[PDB]
Formats: sequence, C-alpha cells, structure tokens
Amino acid sequence: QCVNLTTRTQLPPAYTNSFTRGVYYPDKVFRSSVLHSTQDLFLPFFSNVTWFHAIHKRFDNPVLPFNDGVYFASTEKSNIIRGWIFGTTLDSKTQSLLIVNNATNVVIKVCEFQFCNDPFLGVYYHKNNKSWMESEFRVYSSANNCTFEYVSQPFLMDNFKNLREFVFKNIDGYFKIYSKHTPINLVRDLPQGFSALEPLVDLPIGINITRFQTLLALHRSYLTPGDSSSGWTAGAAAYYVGYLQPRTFLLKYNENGTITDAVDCALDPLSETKCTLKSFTVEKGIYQTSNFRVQPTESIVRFPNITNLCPFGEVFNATRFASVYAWNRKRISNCVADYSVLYNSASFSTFKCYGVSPTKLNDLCFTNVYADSFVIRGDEVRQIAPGQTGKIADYNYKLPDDFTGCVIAWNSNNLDSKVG
Amino acid sequence: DSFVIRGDEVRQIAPGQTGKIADYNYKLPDDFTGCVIAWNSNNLDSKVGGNYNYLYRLFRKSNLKPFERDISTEIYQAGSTPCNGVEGFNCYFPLQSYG
Amino acid sequence: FQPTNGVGYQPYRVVVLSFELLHAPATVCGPKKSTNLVKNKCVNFNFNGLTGTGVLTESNKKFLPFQQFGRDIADTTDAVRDPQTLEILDITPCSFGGVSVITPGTNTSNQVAVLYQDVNCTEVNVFQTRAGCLIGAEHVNNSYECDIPIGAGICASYQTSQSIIA
Amino acid sequence: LTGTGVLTESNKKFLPFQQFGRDIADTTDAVRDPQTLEILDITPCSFGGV
Amino acid sequence: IQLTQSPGTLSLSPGERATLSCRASQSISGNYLAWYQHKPGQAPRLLIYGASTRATGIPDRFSGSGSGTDFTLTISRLEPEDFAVYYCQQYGSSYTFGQGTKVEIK
Amino acid sequence: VQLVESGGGVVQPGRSLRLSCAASGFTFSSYGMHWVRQAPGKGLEWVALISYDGGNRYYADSVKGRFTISRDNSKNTLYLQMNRLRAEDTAMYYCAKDRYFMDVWGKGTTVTVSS
Ligand SMILES: *[C@@H]1O[C@H](CO)[C@@H](O[C@@H]2O[C@H](CO)[C@@H](O)[C@H](O)[C@H]2NC(C)=O)[C@H](O)[C@H]1NC(C)=O
Ligand SMILES: *[C@@H]1O[C@H](CO)[C@@H](O)[C@H](O)[C@H]1NC(C)=O
Ligand SMILES: *[C@@H]1O[C@H](CO)[C@@H](O)[C@H](O)[C@H]1NC(C)=O
Ligand SMILES: *[C@@H]1O[C@H](CO)[C@@H](O)[C@H](O)[C@H]1NC(C)=O
Ligand SMILES: *[C@@H]1O[C@H](CO)[C@@H](O)[C@H](O)[C@H]1NC(C)=O
Ligand SMILES: *[C@@H]1O[C@H](CO)[C@@H](O)[C@H](O)[C@H]1NC(C)=O
Ligand SMILES: *[C@@H]1O[C@H](CO)[C@@H](O)[C@H](O)[C@H]1NC(C)=O
Repeated sequence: QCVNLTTRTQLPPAYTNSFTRGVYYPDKVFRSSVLHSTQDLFLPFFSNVTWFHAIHKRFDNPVLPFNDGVYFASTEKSNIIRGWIFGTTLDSKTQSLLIVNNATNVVIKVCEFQFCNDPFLGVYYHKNNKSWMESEFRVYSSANNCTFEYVSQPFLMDNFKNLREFVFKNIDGYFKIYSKHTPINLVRDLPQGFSALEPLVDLPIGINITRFQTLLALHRSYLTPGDSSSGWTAGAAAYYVGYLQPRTFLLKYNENGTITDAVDCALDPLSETKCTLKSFTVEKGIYQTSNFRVQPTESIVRFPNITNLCPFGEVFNATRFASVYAWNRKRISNCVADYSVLYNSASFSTFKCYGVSPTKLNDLCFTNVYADSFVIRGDEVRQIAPGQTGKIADYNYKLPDDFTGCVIAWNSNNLDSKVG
Repeated sequence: DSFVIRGDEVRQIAPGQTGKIADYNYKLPDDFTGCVIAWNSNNLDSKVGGNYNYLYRLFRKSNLKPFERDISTEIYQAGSTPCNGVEGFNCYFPLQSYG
Repeated sequence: FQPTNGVGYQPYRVVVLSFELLHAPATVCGPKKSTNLVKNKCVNFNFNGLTGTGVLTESNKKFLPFQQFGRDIADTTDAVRDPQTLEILDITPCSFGGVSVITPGTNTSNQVAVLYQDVNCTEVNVFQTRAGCLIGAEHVNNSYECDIPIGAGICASYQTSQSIIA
Repeated sequence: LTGTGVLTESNKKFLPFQQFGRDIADTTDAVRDPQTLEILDITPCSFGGV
Repeated sequence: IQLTQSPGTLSLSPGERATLSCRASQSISGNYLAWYQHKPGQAPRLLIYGASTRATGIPDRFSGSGSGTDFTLTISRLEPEDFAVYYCQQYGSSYTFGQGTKVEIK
Repeated sequence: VQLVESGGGVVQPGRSLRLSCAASGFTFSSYGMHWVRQAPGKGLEWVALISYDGGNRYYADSVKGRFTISRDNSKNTLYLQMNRLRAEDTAMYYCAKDRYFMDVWGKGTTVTVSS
C-alpha cells in the first residue's frame, strides 16, 4: 500500500517554448466577431516551460510548485497519466487535494492525506468480478480531515494521436480548471498553433496550495516480481509544466463564438500597438502606445539625528486631570514618540482619529503636538468630535471642523469618583 | 460566518473598522456585500464562574486580510530575542479568553 | 461622580492629541530610523515626512539659513535641505517619456522599430535623434521622400534583405 | 438579471458552460432559459423620435 | 525450505555484540528473508526485511546481512530490551520460519 | 492498525473449531492475511495465508486438508476453519497482516485440544 519506487535513471530536465498555448475563456460569456481585451492569469507566449519524460527506465514525477497557476499539457496514447495532487506539504499534517480518474468516472477528495514517496496507481487482476481493477491505495496511506468529495465524467478521454491540455488555478476560494482535447500527429514536442481551453469546473475547496505532483500508471504485464523499485515499465508519455502570470490579453472571436486567436500585449511593442489599436492588423504608420518611465531602485529616509522620547506618560498616566472648562493643554515638541504602543494599549475605551489613522501615524513628522486633557462623564464623550453640539462642545471645549488628530478617552470611575 | 464576541466589540464587525477583532480575528473587505447579524447570547454563552471556551487572538505580527482566518497558537515574539516556543518575557500567548 | 453612577454618568479621562503641519522643521517624529542618501539615482525619498520620487543631485541654490524646502512653479518640491547635513539638493523627476512604435503595415513585415520620445539612449543598431532614442531603424546617409514621419526632419521606410531604415 | 425587451428564438450556439451573452456595450444580448436549455435573443423594444 | 538457526541459546550481557545465524535448505529467492523478535507473552515484531532493510522504528544497532543460503543478524551493542527470541523467515517460496534463537542474559 | 482474534477455547480431539479475526484501522481489502501459531514454549509455525482478494490460499503441510482459511472484505474479518483437530494443534494462533512478511500481529487466540 505504501511501497517505494526508486529506479535510478538520471537525465537533465528539458525546456520548451509555448508558442501560443494556454488561452482559456475568462468568463462564461458568448462573443462573436469582436476583439476583447482582458487581464488575467495567462501563460505568456513563447514561455520557457519544463519538459518531463516517462520513457524506458526514466520516470519524472517530482513535486513542483503552484505559485499562481499551472498550464499542464500531455501527449498520450494509453492514458498513462491518471491525475494530480495538490497541497503544501502533502502529508497528514495539512489538507491536500486529490484528482484521479477511474474508467468512466472521476474521484476528487480533499482530505489530510499521507502520501508515500513516488506514488502511483496500481493495476492488477482480481480473479473475481473478472476484471483488472485499479486500486488507488498506493498513492495515499491514510485519509484524515475529509471535507469535500465530488464525482463526474472522465477528464481525460480517448505515436501520440491526441493532446490533452489543462489549466489549473487557485483563485480566492475556488480551484478553477480549464481543459481541451486536441488530436495531433506530432510526436516530438508541442504542436505550434492555436487552441483555446474551455472551463471544466471551479471547486470551492478554500485551502492554501504551494506544491503539486502528477499521477501516472505503470505496466507489469509481461512479468511481475515482488513489489520493489523494479518490475515496472512506463510507455511513452511525456508532459510539460508551465506557470501562469497576470497578463493582459487581446482576444479574437469568430462567427461561431470561438477564440481562434489572441495577443499578449506585453510580449513585444508590436503587440502593445495591436492592443492599443484593438486590432490584429496594424496599418503602416507611427502609433503612440505606452510611456517609458524610469522606476526608483531604493527608498531614501532622512530625519534629524536626535534622540528623545515624547513625554506621553505624564499626559496619559498623570495623577490628576483638569476640569473640562479649564482643560489643560500640553505642547509636545522636540521628541520621538510611538503612537503604535498607545493604540495597542487597551486601557482606552474611546480612540477615534480624524484626518489620519493611528496605524499610519508612527511614520509622519509634525512640528508641534498639543495634548489637551480633561474629565467628562460618559454620555458627554460623544461631544468631543468635530461638528458636535452640547454644553461641553459649546461652553467648555470646542473642536474645529478641520481638526487633524485623535480623541482618546477611558472610564476613570475607579480614580475620579468619591463615595460621597 | 458565525462566531461569538462581546458587546463593545460588535461595532468592529463592519467594513473599514479597526480593533483587536477586526485586525487579528475577523476582517471584512471594504467592498463587502452582505449583512451583519448579532444578538445578545448572555443566557447561553455565559457561565456563573465565567465561560472561558470562547477565545480571541490578542497578539499578531500583522493585520488579517479580508476573510482570512488565523488559528495558529505560536508564541508571539514581542521583543528581539526568539522565543523557541517558550512563553514568558516578550513571548506572549496569542489567544485570550473572554470572561 | 459617584461609584454607583450609571456609565453615562461615570467620570472619563479624555486626552485630545492635535497634530499641526506647520511648514517648519518637523521635530515630533514617529519612531523611525533614517537611511543613507544616494545621489544621481532615481529614488523614492522621504525628507522630514515629505515624500516623493526623483533624482537627488548636488545644487548651487543658496537657501537662506531659515529655508528648508524649495518649490517649483507648480508648487511641487524643487529642492530640499538634508536634515542631517545642511546642504541643498535638487530634486529632478526621474526620466520619462512617450513610447512610439514605427512600423510598416502588417501586410508587409512584422518587424518594428521603437522610438523612445525625448530621452537619451542611456536609461533604455541604436540611432540617437532630436526626437528621442530610435532603436531598430538603421541610419542611412541616403535621403529619400518622407514615408512614415518621425519628426525633426527624420522619416522612416521599409527598404533594403529588407529592414526598417531611418 | 432584469431588463426590458422582446424575447425571441435564436440560432446562437452557446457552449454548454455559457449562460449569458453580451453585446458590444456589455449589455445582455441573449440568455439561456434556466428551465429549458434554449437560447433566446433579447431585442430592445421598438423606440424612436417623434 | 527448512530454516536452521544457530546457536540454540546465546548468553551475553548488555553492551556486547550478538551474532545470530540462519541457514536455509534451499537458496532464498529475491533475498526474501525477514527477522522477527518475540518477548514472552508478546506477539512477534518485524525487525528486518529484504535481508538487509530495517523496519520502521527499529534502532540502528540492528543490521542484517547475507545472501543465498547463509544469513546473519547482527546486534552491535545489546540493550536490556534486546534479550528475546529471534526468528528468521523466508517468504520467497511459501512461508517458513526458523526454530528460533534465545538471547538471554549471562 | 488493530487485529482482535476470537473463537478460542477447549475442543475435544477430532472435533472442529472456527477462529475469527476482526480488523479495523487499515484498508483490510488490500492486504493478504496470514495465520500463525505457536505451541507453548516452542517456535513460530506458519499455518495459512489468504490473498487480499481471497482468490489465492495456501496452507502449511501439517494442516493441509484439515484447515480452511477465508475472509470477508465487506465485514473486515478473516476466518480460519480448523477441522479434525489433534492434540498437537494446541497453541496460540496469531492473526497477522501481510506487509511477504507480517508487520502487524494480533494478540492471538488460545486453542486447547483436550478431552
Ligand atoms: C500558504 O502557505 C505558505 C507556506 O506554507 C505561506 O507562505 C508563508 O507566508 C508567511 C507569511 O508571514 C511567511 O512568513 C513565510 O515565510 C511564507 N513561507 C515561505 C516558505 O516563504 C503563505 O502565506 C500561505 N498563504 C496564506 C494566505 O496564508
Ligand atoms: C529557457 O531556459 C534555459 C535554461 O534553463 C535557457 O538556456 C533558455 O535560453 C531559456 N529560453 C527562454 C526563451 O527563456
Ligand atoms: C481533523 O482530525 C483531527 C484529528 O487529529 C481532529 O482533531 C479535527 O477536529 C479534525 N478536523 C475537523 C474539522 O473536525
Ligand atoms: C460556424 O462556422 C461554420 C463555418 O465557418 C458554419 O458552417 C457554422 O454554421 C457556424 N456555426 C454556427 C452556429 O453558425
Ligand atoms: C495586402 O495588400 C495587397 C495589395 O497591396 C492586397 O491585394 C492584399 O489583399 C492585402 N492583404 C490582405 C490580407 O488584405
Ligand atoms: C546624451 O548624453 C551624452 C553624454 O554621454 C551627451 O553628449 C548627448 O548630447 C546626450 N544626448 C541627448 C539627446 O540628450
Ligand atoms: C555617412 O557619410 C560619412 C562621410 O561620408 C560617414 O562618416 C558616415 O559614417 C556615414 N554614415 C553612414 C550611416 O554610413
């Protein structure tokens, strides 16, 4: 159930260029004979994608990242690749996503799985039911914390006569999948051309994903030795992995409503021109498309090299306070203060700021700060605000309408109350 | 989304609010489209000796993103010396219990 | 102010902090360390709370002992006095300009030339003209009739094996 | 999704995952009936100057 | 396949090195040879498989060697918990066990 | 990962006894299951094995014709039917899961063949 598989045939990873591949309908809207520009996570044109082989005993199935998305394409003839795995650590300590394809059905689970190294689906014969079953317990050992399950029709269906391209995304709470099946006769690498991927599902798993791995099948027909890193043979099935990025595309639509072409606006200045003119044809001439701007490299922070703390302690933790009609004023100057600690302190029942927020207050310099302090009762606290009326705001302490500062108050019944 | 807070913290469940709950426990986006419902549960969620089963995050290195949940129980390193999972000076437990 | 008073009638200690941004040396700052200053480079600067993006260079502008900041016609900052060393530094906004693409029609060729307007061929087969930095067009001594106008007497066309020439 | 217009039969072949169509102005061009999966065109009701 | 273990009884003390042997009447296929530990009143516990592969949780003082008809289990520095009966087993042609070696305290 | 045997006790020579093994905590239907016995103060003796799917069975030479091993993958149980018992069959019978070798062992059921 957890056998290892450590055949040792080392070959370097290959790279290929994705000429025009990975385009998918961003929304479920119909468009015809129109050019539409949209920004979304796409596979840039002529992108540097890795290449992995499974030909004989060379197997390539490492754990790869899932930074923002994946364009997964597979040239197959025997459906050797059965599914994928998604997660952060791929062990029982965290939740993980699983996608596998049984004959004429799909199994999707979000459990805390404990995958063994070099997993895979096993195929054998059962001698009852008279049919070669496909038990999946080689992939994962245990399944804890299951929350989601789902079954549907095959995602993958029938040298390489067919091409299956997939697009995976991990948007806020939805795992979105776009797929396409294209027949081709090319056997070496990706066929240059164009083909759009139609969406398939959008699973609301709502988890965090950073790594992913692929699942393949093995052939042990001609003979079967004991379970070990041997006795397995993999037919010719290779796959390419590409990471998506936020990109602005200009999409074309035909009469039918299919895409059939597109343009990556940041590929080259000619693409910038095409996107600017909202056309795939550019007439002879000069066009203004963008603006060159040199960006800063680093920040420069300069302040006087002085060292002193503002005496907020003798203002807030003062032994006695003043009456509101004779409210005391303290002028704070020539010092450095941390308003973050003041805001952090939960001794205050009222902490309202105007024209500036306290979180963005410990990085702004002022020439002078005035600290007015007094004592009022509960229902009068609301009168200490710009544009308020009452006995206190009219006759005792009035705030301007352009006030820039914070109003802080706290219940002092334990200190400012007498039994009599 | 359902949870339990105290009275004076109810006002913090709103777009563009600040506080221990909105920063470290439950943050609402500014483009929020929905309703906030609350009711006094003193008859159900209070114990004569105090109900200490409802907790809240008191310390956190930064504010939560909208609709983010933080259930970590790591020791909050308040100072410069690492804590190595040891509570004490400048090493606080990030969760506090309501009375 | 009795202990048995209602909360609305209990005493509360109020502290009102008011901040004033007098155009003057800002002394009360919040707990933030300064950094070193880099000259002749595009940087995002912060001088006594005044922020912006630009190139900081040496200047010969004689600020008076009481003057800390300079301003331009648009009321934007022209120069500042370094709060640590009392020298005057000019603030020059970082180089920028429009980007134009000079191309023959797509019915002929997909090769294009890019003109960076009103910039020198520094920050960016490179031909410097008074219209900006022209990259991708070959400079040809032979004159011809203007085809695709660029400016300042320079025109471009698609000719010979074929390429864009200026 | 609400609006005013004349609902007619259409020959616009929406894909199985597509539910709504849109025009150049981003207004709704056609909809798929949620009960019977057919595509109906939406033509704004006749108007004009007097 | 008959497995003959030797010696019948081994008397040692903690800290010493123990060598246990297993001989098969026929060559073991695929090095399919396993070792098991049994304490009184307890079920057996896997120690070694594949002639040389340590089972999960087994400390590194246990090591297996040998091939063909001749196999050895070595305990490099005996601990008090290591005093027990040890059985070898082949699983390449049916499933047969040795008669056991008792490791006792001298 | 737990095996609990049942059905032990005294049985007169010549009569029959059926042992059962209840499994939980693992994918029972994917593992072969063995029976092993141990006479008092003597060594381990393999008795029988059944494949994960119940298609293949094998028995020790000393019990061929008399013992039958079976399993029920829907109920996570393995059974050992012991017919025509002899006094020399008295032993503790262990239920054990194949990993091949056996890596999970039950506590065993004591079977005494006596009058
Ligand atoms: C998803 O998980 C990854 C790693 O498991 C998180 O990345 C970490 O984010 C914290 C944020 O404070 C950093 O301090 C760590 O250094 C990051 N890890 C690494 C390896 O760099 C990521 O933040 C998680 N996503 C969410 C939304 O919490
Ligand atoms: C792709 O990467 C390889 C090295 O991994 C590099 O040699 C090659 O030039 C790259 N190609 C592109 C188009 O980035
Ligand atoms: C996940 O399993 C653990 C057992 O380790 C359990 O404590 C936890 O409550 C489970 N998760 C949920 C959401 O029930
Ligand atoms: C799609 O285009 C083909 C020819 O390009 C045409 O025959 C077909 O009818 C079109 N589809 C629809 C739904 O009109
Ligand atoms: C390109 O121009 C020629 C005439 O100069 C014209 O016949 C041809 O149709 C044009 N190409 C396209 C695609 O229209
Ligand atoms: C570009 O900079 C050089 C200095 O290296 C100067 O000689 C030349 O005149 C500058 N050209 C323009 C167009 O600014
Ligand atoms: C143009 O001619 C002058 C002298 O005749 C020569 O120095 C210069 O390099 C020529 N320019 C080109 C682009 O050939």
